[PDB]
Amino acid sequence: NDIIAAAKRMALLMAEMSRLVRGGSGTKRALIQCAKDIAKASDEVTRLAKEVAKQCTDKRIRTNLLQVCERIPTISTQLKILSTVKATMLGRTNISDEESEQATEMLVHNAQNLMQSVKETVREAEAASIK
Amino acid sequence: TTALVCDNGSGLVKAGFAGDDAPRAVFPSIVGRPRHQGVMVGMGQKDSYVGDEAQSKRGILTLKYPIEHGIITNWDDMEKIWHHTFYNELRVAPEEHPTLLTEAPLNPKANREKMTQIMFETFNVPAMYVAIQAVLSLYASGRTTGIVLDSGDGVTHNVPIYEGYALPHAIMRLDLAGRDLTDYLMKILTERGYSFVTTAEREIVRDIKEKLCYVALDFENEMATAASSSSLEKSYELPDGQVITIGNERFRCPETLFQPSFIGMESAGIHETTYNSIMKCDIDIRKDLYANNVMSGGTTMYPGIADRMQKEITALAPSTMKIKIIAPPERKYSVWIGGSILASLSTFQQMWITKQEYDEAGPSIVH
Amino acid sequence: TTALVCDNGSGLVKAGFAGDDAPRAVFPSIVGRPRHQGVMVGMGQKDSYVGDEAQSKRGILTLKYPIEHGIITNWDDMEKIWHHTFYNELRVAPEEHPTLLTEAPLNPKANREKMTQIMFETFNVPAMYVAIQAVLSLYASGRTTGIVLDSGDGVTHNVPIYEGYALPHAIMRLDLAGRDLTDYLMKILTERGYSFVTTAEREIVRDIKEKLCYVALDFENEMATAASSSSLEKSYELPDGQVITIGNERFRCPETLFQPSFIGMESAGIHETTYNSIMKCDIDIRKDLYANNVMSGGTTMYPGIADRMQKEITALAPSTMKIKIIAPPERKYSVWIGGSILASLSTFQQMWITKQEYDEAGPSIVH
Ligand SMILES: Nc1ncnc2c1ncn2[C@@H]1O[C@H](COP(=O)(O)OP(=O)(O)O)[C@@H](O)[C@H]1O
Ligand SMILES: Nc1ncnc2c1ncn2[C@@H]1O[C@H](COP(=O)(O)OP(=O)(O)O)[C@@H](O)[C@H]1O
Ligand SMILES: [Mg+2]
Ligand SMILES: [Mg+2]
Repeated sequence: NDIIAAAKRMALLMAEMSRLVRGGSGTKRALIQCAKDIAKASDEVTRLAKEVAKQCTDKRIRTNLLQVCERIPTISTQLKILSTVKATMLGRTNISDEESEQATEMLVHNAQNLMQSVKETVREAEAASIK
Repeated sequence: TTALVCDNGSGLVKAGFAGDDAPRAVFPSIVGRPRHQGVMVGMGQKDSYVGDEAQSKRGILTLKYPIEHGIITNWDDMEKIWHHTFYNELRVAPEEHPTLLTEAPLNPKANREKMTQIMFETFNVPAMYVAIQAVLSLYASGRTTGIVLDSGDGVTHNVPIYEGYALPHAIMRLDLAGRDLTDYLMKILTERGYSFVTTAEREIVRDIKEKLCYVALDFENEMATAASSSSLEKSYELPDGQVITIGNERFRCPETLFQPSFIGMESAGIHETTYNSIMKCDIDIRKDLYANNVMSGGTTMYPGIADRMQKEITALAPSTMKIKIIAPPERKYSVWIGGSILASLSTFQQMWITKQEYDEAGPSIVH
Repeated sequence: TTALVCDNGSGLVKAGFAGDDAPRAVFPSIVGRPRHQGVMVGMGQKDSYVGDEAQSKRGILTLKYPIEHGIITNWDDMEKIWHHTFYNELRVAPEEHPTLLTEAPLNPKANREKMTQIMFETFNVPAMYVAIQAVLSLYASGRTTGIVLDSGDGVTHNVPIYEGYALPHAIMRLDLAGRDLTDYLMKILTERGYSFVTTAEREIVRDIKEKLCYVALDFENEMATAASSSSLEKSYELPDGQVITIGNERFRCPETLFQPSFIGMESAGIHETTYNSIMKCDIDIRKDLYANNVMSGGTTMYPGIADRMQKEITALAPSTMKIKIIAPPERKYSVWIGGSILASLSTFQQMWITKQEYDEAGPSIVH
């Protein structure tokens, strides 16, 4: 089941992202690449969720699956943008530690919202696989 | 293999396969559509949110229970409860298991028919049985004699049963409890400035109906001792940081089950409907209905019962007639632990309604 | 090729194509006619100078901000703003690509219609959409919930959004900041013996609002330490070399946004207007408007906030309530970094006002 495979891949990347955000200035390039890799996996979940929805035999489950998966593009796009912002704050000539910490908290929060939407997408995908 | 015990709760629908221990899924059944407009874009939101998530995301919806006075308001929302629950919670297809559904003891026709009929054509179930929630609470309480109390928001009942037959000439249905007790609690916390005038916000009141409220042992002396300086008032904390202090009303609200004068409804109290149903049965049987008074439902988990209920019956009852009140642990799941015993039993597998027999026979099989 | 995000700033109009870094063209909206007689005899100069040239030639012009009280003076100067940005800065025609335009959260009708209508007939864009500046700042903030503060010279706003619905009854419009902070700064800079009452020269005052002003942690105690013999004065330099020494007034001017009594106007401060929007929303949501407080606009980039804002709110807020008010760097471009995410996404490619619908149905259902 390639949605479950993508979701487990995303979880392993999110475990690596968790390790990277606890580091110092040395995790800068790794953190940007991790976010890029997570966004690539989220696009695969969205593509597969639409395909599973097409193959499903009930309008209601299909509608719910389309509703939840359509937020994944906007949140994954915000993760890519917020990663560019955080990149320009790391190593900046004058920047506050409190502002850096709040940017990290926002980035983790956005990742948590993306993961929660994918978690709900998995629940509806499991339900869609019945019919 | 194993059948499914699915209880069509008053509250508080319960679902789990047959046995062994406690229900796998319990949920409040509420649907709420979003009254406000979306600006995040997509829309990316569900058309109506079911529970649990409609109790984790309140105040942006208008919560509507699908069951109103023990009858389904529309099967359009009900079928959606069922579909959501079976598919994205339990993760089961209704065609895999013969099922067990529940109803109320005294309820309007064609509520059990329309249910059975729609559920067979929509979900394509292979076999079904429909049991009343009260009868199942006997098996859960390990007995076959006694008057059974299935008390939920918003229909309570008082059904007398004697080893091992039902007495039809003494059956009582009260619509007095429990959502009207919720609505009354909301009116007397509004009386101390704690405003909860909207449908969704009423749910928080229902949670405060669980924990803070209790049954007084003696009303008149608790009213006296409430006027005394030492506190019976408790300070609650609210999601926006607010502190709510309730005290006098705290023991008044559950007492309503004995005293319907608080509501302003004429319907007789549980005290008197218990007594008046026993004293409508034949003389010899009355002997064994006493001391087999069996409670059930989540609404009987209050402190101060059963020895208020006991003392009130013992005060009206004849001389040296002993009353014991049968209280199971964790009464909210009593009905479900009942259902598990029924659908698992042999030889009663052939007293189910199976799809092939049902096609020729029609809904005349149900009743 | 790609769509174009042009943000109708209060200040400070901002323009740049869809993504990926920072705006291409920014200027402080000023148009200025030449107020002195010519002796160059061609004459060979612009009829009225726009920015940057109207910020390069102060003292020979009369600067006129074309947007005041959040509404534009005339579309005769506004079209000239647009024409200059698209043609002699960006080097583009809107005929090639759909645009994205912005407006204010609360303004008079039919000024968004008239804008949309004039821009379709003059510049002949094939599709358009008009977004409020606050909603776009959600995308930029990385959040799906929170109260959005878009504060520019001269209209600030307070819009609450909850996952991800708008809360209509709680939206607050303050005309309190920022051109009135500029005007107040000019009256207490008059206290240090320099003349700034003239229209062009008012821009120099605005620049001293950017760099020099700072927000005190507590007014009464910063006033205490001002009385000390240890200096609190900072030396500013004026364009022809003059030295202005401001100290006390430096923290007096921003304090105005907490205390409107300094202006002598009657509207309530950011302090109470923050609270009053939360306390007109339903109980369950009130928890999560807290800690998702997002500031925006260039006028909020003082380092004395957010821990002033924190200390003021934390004093009025209930006990043990989550408070996180720290805002993103570079708030002046927040809206634009928002706009880029929106107009690039599907499904909302199909939520633009198309030319075919504009011709057939006019500016129906714009807001
Ligand atoms: N500790 C408690 N004290 C009082 N009421 C309770 C308690 N726990 C649960 N309840 C009530 O139990 C109700 C649910 O009753 P339930 O047993 O589900 O009815 P039913 O048997 O008919 O399905 C809820 O509405 C709730 O108010
Ligand atoms: N460092 C700063 N401190 C305070 N004010 C600033 C600073 N930098 C810019 N500003 C102010 O920001 C204003 C522009 O706000 P802006 O964000 O453009 O409003 P808007 O979002 O509504 O277009 C200017 O008028 C300027 O005075
Ligand atoms: Mg019940
Ligand atoms: Mg703005």
